[PDB]
Amino acid sequence: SGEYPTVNEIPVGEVRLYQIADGVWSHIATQSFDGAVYPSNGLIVRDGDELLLIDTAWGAKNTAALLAEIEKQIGLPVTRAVSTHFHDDRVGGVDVLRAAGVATYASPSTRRLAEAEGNEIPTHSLEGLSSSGDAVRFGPVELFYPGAAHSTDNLVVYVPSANVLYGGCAVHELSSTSAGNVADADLAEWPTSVERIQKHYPEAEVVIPGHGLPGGLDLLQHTANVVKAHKN
Ligand SMILES: C[C@@H](c1cccc2c(-c3ccc(CS(C)(=O)=O)c(F)c3)c(C(=O)O)[nH]c12)N1CC(CN2CC(C)(N)C2)OC1=O
Ligand SMILES: [Zn+2]
Ligand SMILES: [Zn+2]
Repeated sequence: SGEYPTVNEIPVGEVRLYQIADGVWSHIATQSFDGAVYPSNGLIVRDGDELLLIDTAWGAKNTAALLAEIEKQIGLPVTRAVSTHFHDDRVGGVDVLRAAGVATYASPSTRRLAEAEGNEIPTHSLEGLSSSGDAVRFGPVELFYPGAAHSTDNLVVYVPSANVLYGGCAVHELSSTSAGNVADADLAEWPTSVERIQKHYPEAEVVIPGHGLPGGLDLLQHTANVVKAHKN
């Protein structure tokens, strides 16, 4: 009823949307992994009379429910999707998207890692993002590669019209104690990549993590703090 949704407010197999700003929503879904339940976020950005989707809802059935919730709450067609790294919470559901007519995109690094690991593979390669600090425009957003952090391929997304910074899994929520799933992370490089984000987007008003509650710019410094602590 207005609060940011958690696993405890999202019915089973369900997706919820949350209005972040004019023409900007996050999507929230729940998934089980190795016997524990986790929330995860993605982004929806209005693109004229179409929508740009950032990240799947972590699974085929969750992503089908995401498309149904978008039709219910927004009613504009999702025409393109970007996955911000290769893990299942970002690409799981790309096959559903592709079969619904959505053009799916990711960096060549993400596509290679997804293919190697047996995850679903976005169709189109996003060039111009292979060097740390690189940025490219994609519809109503800017895509930014900050360097290795949560994964070597992780991208962040900025919505300039609303100063919304979607950090993906390279950014953690304020309540977080540890650095999440670090299986593919570069803990030594992560603080430097977060510094790049801070330097590039100092006017960000809302910061959205890959999992958990959005907040302000404080999420960036907090993420660096928890990552250095985990590393130590
Ligand atoms: C599918 C993904 C995955 C699954 C389950 C949980 C997470 C979490 C996570 C965990 C805890 C917290 C609370 S907290 C910050 O601690 O307070 C949290 F907010 C996020 C993250 C993340 O943090 O982004 N990602 C997760 N996976 C899988 C994976 C394993 N790897 C792939 C392989 C073969 N390549 C082996 O690595 C990954 O990221
Ligand atoms: Zn991940
Ligand atoms: Zn994640």
